Amino acid sequence: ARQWQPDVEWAEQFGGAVMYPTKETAHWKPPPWNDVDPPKDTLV
Amino acid sequence: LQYGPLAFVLGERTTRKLTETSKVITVDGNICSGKGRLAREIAEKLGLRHFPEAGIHYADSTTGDGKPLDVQLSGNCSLEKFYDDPKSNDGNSYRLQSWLYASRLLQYADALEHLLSTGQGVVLERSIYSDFVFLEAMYRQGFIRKQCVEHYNEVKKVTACEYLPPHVVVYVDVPVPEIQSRIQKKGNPHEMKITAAYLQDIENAYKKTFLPEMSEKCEVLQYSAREAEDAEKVVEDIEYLKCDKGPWPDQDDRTFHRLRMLVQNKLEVLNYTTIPVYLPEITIGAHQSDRVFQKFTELPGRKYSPGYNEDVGDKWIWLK
Amino acid sequence: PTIRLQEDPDPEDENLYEKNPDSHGYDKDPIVDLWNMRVVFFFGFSIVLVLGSTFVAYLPDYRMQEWARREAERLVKYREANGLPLMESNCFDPNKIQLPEDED
Amino acid sequence: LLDLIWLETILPKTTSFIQMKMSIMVSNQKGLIKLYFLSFLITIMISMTLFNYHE
Amino acid sequence: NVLQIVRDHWVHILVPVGFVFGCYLDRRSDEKLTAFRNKSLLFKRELRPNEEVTWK
Amino acid sequence: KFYIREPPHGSPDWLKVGLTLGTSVFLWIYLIKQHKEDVLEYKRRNGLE
Amino acid sequence: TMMSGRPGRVPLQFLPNEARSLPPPKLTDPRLVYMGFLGYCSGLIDNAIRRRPVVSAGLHRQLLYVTSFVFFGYYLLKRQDYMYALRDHDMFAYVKSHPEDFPEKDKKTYGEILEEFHPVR
Amino acid sequence: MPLVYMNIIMAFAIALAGLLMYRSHLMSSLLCLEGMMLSLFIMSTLIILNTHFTLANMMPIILLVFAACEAALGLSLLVMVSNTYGTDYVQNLNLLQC
Amino acid sequence: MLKIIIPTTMLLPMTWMSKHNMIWINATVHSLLISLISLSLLNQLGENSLNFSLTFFSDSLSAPLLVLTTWLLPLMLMASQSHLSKETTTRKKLYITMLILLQLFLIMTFTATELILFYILFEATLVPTLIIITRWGNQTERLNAGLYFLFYTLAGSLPLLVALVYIQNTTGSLNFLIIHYWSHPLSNSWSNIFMWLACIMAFMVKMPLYGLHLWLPKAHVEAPIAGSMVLAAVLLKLGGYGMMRITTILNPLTNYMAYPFLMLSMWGMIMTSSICLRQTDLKSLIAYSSVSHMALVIVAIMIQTPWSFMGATALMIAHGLTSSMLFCLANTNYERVHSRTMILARGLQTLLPLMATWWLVASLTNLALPPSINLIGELFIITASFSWSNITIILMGMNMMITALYSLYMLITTQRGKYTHHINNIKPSFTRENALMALHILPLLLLTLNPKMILGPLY
Amino acid sequence: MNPIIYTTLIMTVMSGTMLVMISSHWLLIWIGFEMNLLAMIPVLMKNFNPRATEAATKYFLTQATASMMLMMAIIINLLYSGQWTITKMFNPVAMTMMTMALAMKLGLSPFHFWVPEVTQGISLQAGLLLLTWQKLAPLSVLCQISQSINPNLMLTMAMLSILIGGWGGLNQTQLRKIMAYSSIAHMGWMTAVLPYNTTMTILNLLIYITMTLAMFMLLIHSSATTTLSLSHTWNKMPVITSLMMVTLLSMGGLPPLSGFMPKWMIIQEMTKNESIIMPTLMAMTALLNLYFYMRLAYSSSLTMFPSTNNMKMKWQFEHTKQMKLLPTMIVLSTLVLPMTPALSSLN
Ligand SMILES: CCCCCCCCCCCCCCCCCC(=O)OC[C@H](COP(=O)([O-])OCC(O)COP(=O)([O-])OC[C@@H](COC(=O)CCCCCCCCCCCCCCCCC)OC(=O)CCCCCCCCCCCCCCCCC)OC(=O)CCCCCCCCCCCCCCCCC
Ligand SMILES: CCCCCCCCCCCCCCCCC[C@@H](O)O[C@H](CO[C@H](O)CCCCCCCCCCCCCCC)COP(=O)(O)OCC[N+](C)(C)C
Ligand SMILES: CCCCCCCCCCCCCCCCC[C@@H](O)O[C@H](CO[C@H](O)CCCCCCCCCCCCCCC)COP(=O)(O)OCC[N+](C)(C)C
Ligand SMILES: CCCCCCCCCCCCCCCCC[C@@H](O)O[C@H](CO[C@H](O)CCCCCCCCCCCCCCC)COP(=O)(O)OCC[N+](C)(C)C
Ligand SMILES: CCCCCCCC/C=C\CCCCCCCC(=O)O[C@H](COC(=O)CCCCCCC/C=C/CCCCCCCC)COP(=O)(O)OCCN
Ligand SMILES: Nc1ncnc2c1ncn2[C@@H]1O[C@H](COP(=O)(O)OP(=O)(O)O)[C@@H](O)[C@H]1O
Repeated sequence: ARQWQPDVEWAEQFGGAVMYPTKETAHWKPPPWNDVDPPKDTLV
Repeated sequence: LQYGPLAFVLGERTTRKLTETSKVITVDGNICSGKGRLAREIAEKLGLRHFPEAGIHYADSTTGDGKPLDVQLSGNCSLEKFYDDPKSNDGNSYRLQSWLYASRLLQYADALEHLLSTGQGVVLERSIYSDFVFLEAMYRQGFIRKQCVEHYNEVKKVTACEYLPPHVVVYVDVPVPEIQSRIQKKGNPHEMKITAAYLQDIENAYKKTFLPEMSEKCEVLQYSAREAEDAEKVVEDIEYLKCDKGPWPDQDDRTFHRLRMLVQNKLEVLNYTTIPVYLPEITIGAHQSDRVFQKFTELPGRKYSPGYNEDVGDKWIWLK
Repeated sequence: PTIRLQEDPDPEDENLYEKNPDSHGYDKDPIVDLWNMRVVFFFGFSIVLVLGSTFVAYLPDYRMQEWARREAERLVKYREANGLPLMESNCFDPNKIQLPEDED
Repeated sequence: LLDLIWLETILPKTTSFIQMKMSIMVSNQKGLIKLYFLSFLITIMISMTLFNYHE
Repeated sequence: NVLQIVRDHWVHILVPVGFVFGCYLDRRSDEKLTAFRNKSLLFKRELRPNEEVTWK
Repeated sequence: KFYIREPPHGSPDWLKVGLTLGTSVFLWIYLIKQHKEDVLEYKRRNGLE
Repeated sequence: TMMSGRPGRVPLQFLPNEARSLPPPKLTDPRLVYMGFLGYCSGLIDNAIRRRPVVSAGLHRQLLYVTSFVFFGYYLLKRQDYMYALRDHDMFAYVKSHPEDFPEKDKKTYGEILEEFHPVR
Repeated sequence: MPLVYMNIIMAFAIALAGLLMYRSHLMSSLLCLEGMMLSLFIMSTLIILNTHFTLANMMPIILLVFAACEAALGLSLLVMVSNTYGTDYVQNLNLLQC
Repeated sequence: MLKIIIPTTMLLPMTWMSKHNMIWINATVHSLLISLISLSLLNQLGENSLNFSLTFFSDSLSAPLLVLTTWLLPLMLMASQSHLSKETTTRKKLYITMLILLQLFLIMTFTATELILFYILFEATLVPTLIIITRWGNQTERLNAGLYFLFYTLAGSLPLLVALVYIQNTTGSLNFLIIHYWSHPLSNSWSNIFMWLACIMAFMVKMPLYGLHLWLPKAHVEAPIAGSMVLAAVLLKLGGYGMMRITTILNPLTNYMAYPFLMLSMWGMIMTSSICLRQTDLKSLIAYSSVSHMALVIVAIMIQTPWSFMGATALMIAHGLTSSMLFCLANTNYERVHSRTMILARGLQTLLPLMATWWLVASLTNLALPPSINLIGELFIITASFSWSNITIILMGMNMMITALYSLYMLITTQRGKYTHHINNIKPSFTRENALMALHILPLLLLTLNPKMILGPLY
Repeated sequence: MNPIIYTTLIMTVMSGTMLVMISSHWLLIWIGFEMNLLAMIPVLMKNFNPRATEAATKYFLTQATASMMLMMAIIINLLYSGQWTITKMFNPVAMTMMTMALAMKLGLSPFHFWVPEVTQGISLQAGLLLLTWQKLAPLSVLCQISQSINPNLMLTMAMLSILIGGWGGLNQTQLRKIMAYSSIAHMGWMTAVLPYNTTMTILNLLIYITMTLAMFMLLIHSSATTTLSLSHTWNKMPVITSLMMVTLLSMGGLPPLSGFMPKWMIIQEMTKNESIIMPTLMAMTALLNLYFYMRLAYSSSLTMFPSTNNMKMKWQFEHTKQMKLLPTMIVLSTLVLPMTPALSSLN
């Protein structure tokens, strides 16, 4: 009866790293919420 | 002049208002401990500003009128229902946990803003650095899932890294049987349903994780139930501390300016709380979101800006 | 939670005839409802429809069809009175037309 | 056969498929400046050889 | 009684005023196209001893 | 009511309103004077009036 | 390109002296009214964005918006008219000074020109 | 055109190709950038000396000045890259891939 | 003609300043007044147009379209005020604003005196319709329907803009009067062929031509009732207006360039008409009938005879009214049962007699019953096609036999038979719905009383 | 960063651009480019993280290579003609070198690869600066030497930029990369009409700068950098989302919005020459930019996405700092088309 609105399943297709996931870019990960990557614990 | 780059270029510096008595203090303890009264005594003895522990409706007290709003419009969670049915399938437990974490983050931002604007010290009854113990208490008892823990960890990692830890961490250690007896003597029926395992998990996470973590960057003053009543002893113990291990001595005017710009603009503070992570416990549908937002807009002093609401007595609107 | 969102349930339809047995299908408030019906009927059926049709039916003949009929009658009378073919296959006078002198 | 299959196939579906394939090809880069500057060198050489010769 | 009803139904005059303004603007626009007034080979007529323009 | 005093005062900022209205009035007067001056100048150049 | 280099042009004048020989745009010019409408829309959007009563929040600032837009639009219209007048003046002068490139052809009537006829059927 | 101009132009082209090719180190790319600056300076000096353009003699010097700036800039960036990874390898600079 | 344009721009702020419970009343009343005012444009001359100003003009082809648009706006408001009851006041005002902007753009489009302004308004009409469809639709197919509707139009319309600017550069003007008076024949060249295609294809897509029609069933079904009305009644006729305005310069190339389209228009006329025989969705059936009628209009415009143009104008007006009424009738049942399947609700004549007679009169008008204007236009087009070629009647005849075959079929499926047992939420028809049906159907009969007003300039 | 130092760096960037604009000497233009790059590098790195360092390094390398080619072109032009004035560029080889260097500075294809990554790697303010102010100087230099533009090379690069921007924008979920690809496509549109009329180039530049400023200021007001984070804005700022949708439609080029005017004028100017196929291809390619604009509008304004609980708290707090000229920029980005002839004030 009510107007259809997007749900979690619909919204999760816009939450990937890129659109149209492929074999090569399947292992890509979206950037961190704040654009600060974790510090690589480089041995000194 | 509202604080900003212009107020920093000319005049206003904050290192000239820090007077060595600021000493941001958080008083910490298990459930039903005398930490609140000790915090109040410390605040009124040291001349600091006391912050009552942030509850569900803390944000309602700092916006509009201080009166709290409806639970459906703010919070959407209750502690009584968590005590009654901690394993309810509606996701009340983690929703309450996340709302409480956001409230604590807001309170920490307000305390830091007051400290950096007036120089007066603050006392807190808890902080975002110690909220996680409750989260762990829910995880070990099966109240919440592991995905909720991961979401909490992500939000905490992206939020708490931008602030400074408190100078002094005060812990009131009360054993589990004693707090159980205090809860029995309290009189609230809902609190009587707290199992001993919950309090034991809180104490375990509190002793094994929080205190060791804060030892490397804060002054930790553990106490006991009997030592808490004599607050003069605690105060004079605080007056003879050496705040030399934390990141506070390494703060310049530029870092303080950045932090002061961050603590105001509460929208920036709360930005990363609502990240697009779709947990069923905290995700709200479009229809319910629209209905609740429309209801919130209908509140007497919430439709417009805090100076343009005619129906709460604001006059001269057309000339503003 | 075995669910995905905290979503409101789908509400059921509200029958306008329930609280208002004579509801006109316009609005929930009976007074605004009745006045909406009245203005729709008055400005649709009474004002635009009938008066507009009357205005259209009595529009002046700017299309010039009785004028064309009268002109045709006069021309036909004149040409029949003078024994003329009543219409020429040349729309224009050939004298005012300069054809090419040769096409070979 | 006509409306739901072939008329759909010719104009909109073929266009969408081609645009999606081209977008996937263009956008998916390794992110390494080595390949980018190799492409820059190739482009510079091509422009020098082709456009510059025909003055 | 006049004040409240006027403040409630002042919006009902916008469309009639708009129509009047449109008529006035049409008059102003078609008064700028008089370069051939009383100059047509089909309607060139002698001006009456009392009027000044064939049409306005 | 409001817990905080609503930094934008319940009475309008008379200074800001004052110079905003002042600059609006000044701009309008300057535009009128400029229009009159260009009208006169154009009439003078073309020998109309 | 075409008008960037012109003899006797001051670089950053924006309104040469010879532009004063042109009729100034009327204050009731429809383009000026549109600029005022744009200013009013800017004021309304300013009210809406800052969460204020859109129609009646700030009258002084809306008036400032409208008058600023009208003020800029007046000189913008003046410059536009001046540049179009310059274009027409240059085109007419170039046509006059090069008669052989713009010759007046012989006038032919439709009774002499033979247009092919294409029946519709 | 004499042979020395051709040699200088070939040196500039070689340095440009060396920059456009990346092996592992950013230091080598910065070296190629300074080589291009050196070749440009030599070409400009030869041209200005051959045709006795007296007032142009200062303009190579200014060129060198800005060369240092570029070099300085690069060095600063290189330091940060090392501080992030411990090596100046261009392979590490791939975060903006996704 | 600003006496009609300005009142719409005054509908805008009156709607935005009306109180919460009076928006529909004010909008309906003033839209009806505006339609009454616009009705004065029907007093057309017999030789030339009504040249109001340098930018606007009117002839006997655009005046009926303007009257149709101004009359359709109040009907759209009436049908929209039912399914938007729970909507907030701001979004209801936004919906009314969308409708008002659409009407204003259409009014300016039908009277633009030069081709670039007409094109600008013709594409400006896209934005309000797209917003309406993609914001107030019900199902999740509305996004794809809006995308199809937008891109089908734009892909065919951008080359039209290129051709228009090229034509203005070559000839010096794009004013319709100067274009007609200074018209010259088009040579048989590849460049001229592609110019013809660029000038024609945008209006072919807007009709839509059979083959490029796939956007119409998606757009007209997923759209709300007002969107469906404006799409079927007016927005489909923009292509016809553009074709009959721009075909003057395309001669004599059209004589051999209309051969493919005509075929696509004729055989497709059958194909779509057959689809309605096997449609399980009522709205899709109405959409495909619209496609077939518009293909007939394409044939009329392409063969380019005076009878063809008169029939095309009459058919455009009649189809707009009929499709609007049919969509409203289908939407009533949809609001009753919340499903678009035809065989779900059956035997509605027993429970809704007056709505049953509205269905009957709409179906009778759809299948071209004499002496309705539908039959006038269809028969004029058929006679013109028979003059064009004596074989066309065969296809024409086929279409007629199919048309009624589905029309009455729908009337039999929804209205006759026995009622579905489990459905018990069928309330008596409201006064608003009956008034909407009456205001749809009465102008049709009043127009067949005086049909010369909708026969175009060739009359 | 200290506010005084940041102001000094911004003023140095602006002064370098001004020096490029007001200089009649090739060496002074090169010096302006050098100063612009030198002061611009730290601005990208105001908020320190590995991604900002990555973006700064890539931008520095690209601009340094472009500067090298620009200086070599200047030197070759001096060698074949002892002229230091920015003029017809008497040598064709140096002219090609200058065209390629300026195209790489602007980000025209196939030198576009740096634009999406740098924009993604910096903040929204740095992205605004990079995508608005950094295009003025190379475009000014290109306009000044448009008479010797090789039509084949410039038109090929412009068409490649349009195609590549349209294709790349389809695959992007992050907003900064979408803005970068739209920037590349608009750069192609601007440079296509450059050899024919620089006034159209300036008009397109102004319209794009207005639209981009409005877009970036809207994205800063609603602190969203991804598609899903922008899907939450309707529950807090519905007016902002509506204005964002209208601005996106304007960028798409749909009339009667402002974005239609630059492409319409460019098409008319090209059709004044013969130039028929290229504007048609440009329009059917800008259809892709409109497509992903419409996808963003679907995700942000025309549908209501699910929200979170904590957003309730955000309902109680207003914006602390409001950006000025945002309403003016929105109005100029939407309701400007009727004032189209005013472009005569641009030549
Ligand atoms: C061509 C002819 C002319 C047309 C020109 C173009 C159109 C007009 C100009 C447009 C710009 C002007 C206004 C823009 C800012 C306004 C923003 C707004 O929200 O308004 C709220 C405001 C009401 O709010 P409120 O009263 O403060 O309290 C309610 C709360 O605000 C409640 O607040 P809220 O938070 O609850 O609101 C949430 C809502 C809020 O969302 C919105 O309202 C959308 C805002 C519009 C976007 C504007 C973008 C820029 C303009 C471009 C327009 C494009 C036109 C081209 C066609 C394409 C269409 C897109 O968002 C949603 O719910 C999401 C719904 C999704 C819908 C998607 C479609 C949106 C875009 C459509 C734009 C089309 C134009 C609309 C014009 C009017 C809009 C108010 O509306 C008004 O009152 C202003 C209307 C105009 C005032 C005129 C009054 C003057 C005096 C009247 C008499 C006239 C002269 C008398 C003298 C005669 C002698 C007697
Ligand atoms: C519920 C009960 C039902 C049964 C009871 C019925 C009651 C009696 C009805 C039966 C009588 C039938 C009528 C018989 C015909 C008489 C009317 C006729 O004479 O009028 C026609 C005229 O008809 C009107 O012209 C019809 C006008 C068309 C409708 C106007 C439009 C209204 C706006 C609505 C929006 C429409 C949008 C669509 C685009 C237009 C004739 O036209 P015409 O001979 O020449 O003009 C005569 C005047 N002259 C001689 C001076 C020239
Ligand atoms: C969406 C609209 C965006 C518009 C952008 C901002 C609008 C405000 C513009 C700010 C006005 C101040 C700028 C200059 C005023 C005084 C300085 C004066 O000297 O400028 C002279 C003349 O002023 C400027 O040249 C013209 C500025 C006018 C801008 C308005 C045109 C907008 C395009 C049409 C869209 C409709 C917009 C309607 C109003 C919003 C420069 O002459 P010149 O040295 O020889 O030019 C060198 C470059 N050339 C030759 C290649 C051109
Ligand atoms: C889904 C529905 C979409 C809409 C469909 C629209 C159809 C558009 C087609 C338009 C028809 C006319 C186009 C060509 C005109 C003549 C036809 C062709 O046979 O030309 C012959 C010439 O012989 C060869 O056929 C030449 C053309 C060969 C190349 C065309 C083949 C294209 C394949 C079909 C593709 C399907 C169209 C849709 C593409 C997306 C005629 O010989 P000739 O009298 O000497 O030349 C007359 C033209 N002149 C005078 C200008 C020179
Ligand atoms: C829903 C999808 C609909 C798709 C419709 C899109 C295709 C429309 C038909 C093609 C339109 C493009 C024509 C170009 C604009 C017309 C301008 C013109 O005709 O001028 C000609 C120029 O003519 C051309 O250059 C046309 C070239 C065509 C290039 C674009 C190709 C597009 C695809 C062509 C094949 C498909 C066409 C029909 C497809 C129908 C849809 C299925 C004369 O110019 P000059 O160079 O000066 O010549 C005279 C001096 N010697
Ligand atoms: N992060 C949290 N999760 C769940 N419950 C909490 C959390 N923080 C505080 N509470 C609840 O708030 C109640 C009051 O806290 P407490 O300080 O222990 O009592 P009091 O204010 O009397 O000293 C307690 O019942 C505690 O369980």
